[PDB]
Amino acid sequence: LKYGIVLDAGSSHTSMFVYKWPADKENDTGIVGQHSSCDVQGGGISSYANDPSKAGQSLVRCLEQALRDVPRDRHASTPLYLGATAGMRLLNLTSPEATARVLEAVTQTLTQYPFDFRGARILSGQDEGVFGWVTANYLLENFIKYGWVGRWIRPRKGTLGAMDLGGASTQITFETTSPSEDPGNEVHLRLYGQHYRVYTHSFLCYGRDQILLRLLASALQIHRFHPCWPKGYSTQVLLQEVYQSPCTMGQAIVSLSGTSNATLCRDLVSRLFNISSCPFSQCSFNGVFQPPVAGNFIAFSAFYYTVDFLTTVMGLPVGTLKQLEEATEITCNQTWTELQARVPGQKTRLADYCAVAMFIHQLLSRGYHFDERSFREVVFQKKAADTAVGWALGYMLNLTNLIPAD
Ligand SMILES: Cc1cccc(Nc2cc(S(=O)(=O)O)c(N)c3c2C(=O)c2ccccc2C3=O)c1
Ligand SMILES: Cc1cccc(Nc2cc(S(=O)(=O)O)c(N)c3c2C(=O)c2ccccc2C3=O)c1
Repeated sequence: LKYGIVLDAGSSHTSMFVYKWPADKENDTGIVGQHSSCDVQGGGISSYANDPSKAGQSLVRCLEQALRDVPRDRHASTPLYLGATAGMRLLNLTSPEATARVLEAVTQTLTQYPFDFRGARILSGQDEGVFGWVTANYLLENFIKYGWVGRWIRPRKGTLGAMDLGGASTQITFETTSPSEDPGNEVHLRLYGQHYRVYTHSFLCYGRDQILLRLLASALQIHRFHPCWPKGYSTQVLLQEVYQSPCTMGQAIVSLSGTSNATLCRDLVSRLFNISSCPFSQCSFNGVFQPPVAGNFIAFSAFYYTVDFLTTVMGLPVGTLKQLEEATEITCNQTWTELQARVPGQKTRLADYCAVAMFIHQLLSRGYHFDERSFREVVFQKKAADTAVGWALGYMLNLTNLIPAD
């Protein structure tokens, strides 16, 4: 066996994945798998914008684990990559000098481990979307030519669309037969001798944590209470946090209480999605071109954990867009004490499930224009073939050249 390590440096958390695969048949689809993982304590690497040495340091404990997870005599030969995403893209736009110091610091730390360190890079929004789509379809074996002599399956095996909700952006990516009307959104992949025409778009500032900060700025402007927070919940909002984000530009402490108002929560949320103009033949939102969604989809990262809160803790079905919608209202309408009565556990972000759940439902119906028919093909899943679904694997597979173009 051979191994490979990806550090996924997301906006509010760094994650380490160690993959494993047989040396003797490494170019087969679905072959590479997750061997182990590690979660870094504390915030994402961009959080150390003002103390960049701490960013390299935050990675030590997990690096120590990778030394135990990867057998000694293969350290030398095992590639190590760090890919950073929207938090670092944001930090790049507000402070490119701090961004480069952060990446130098992490580079510092990584290059002294005995792995074949190949670089710390910021993924574009296209890469992020595209690599999650690769990951899903690789692990679920959709690049296989199905059938046998001469009863081949016709047409080609359909692929899975991917929706990825991270902390500072969200991505949608799917195979499409519609003409491209924007080349920024056009993707062409060559995988195992096949051509895949793919749409992808990353919405910056539309990740779960940035959505919550924008909701908090608008709740403060319009209401001076938070309709998405539960009645009997209140906190000290630090205006520094709210208004320092590049995502709220265009909006020190204030007490703020929840009111469990689903309709007004839905009003705040729906304001995130500008649908008033479209210079293309069709749009998702904010004037962005998007062809009609089609095929099966997998929705992962924070889509999964929020839906699992609804189905598990709230005990509600989310099989249809409408059950999804009713699940969000019922959650938003709970008081703080009603939430606690369901014995949900020590969830530090319990007050925000309603907002995130409402954001997801708006994003899918008002933003991406799923309806009942097309949402029937969405599954909420975080793992496939015991591997975390995200952009990490497809990234490593592309840098390591494990997928043949032919
Ligand atoms: C790396 C890893 C592996 C297994 C579980 C987790 N926990 C999580 C990992 C992610 S991740 O950023 O998509 O990885 C994530 N987005 C979440 C979690 C969570 O555990 C989680 C728990 C409760 C509410 C929301 C989340 C959540 O959004 C993280
Ligand atoms: C609702 C909401 C809003 C903003 C961020 C989160 N993220 C989280 C919320 C919880 S919670 O304590 O169960 O509330 C939580 N346990 C986690 C997360 C996470 O985001 C997370 C990310 C990566 C690894 C682990 C976690 C995680 O354990 C959840």
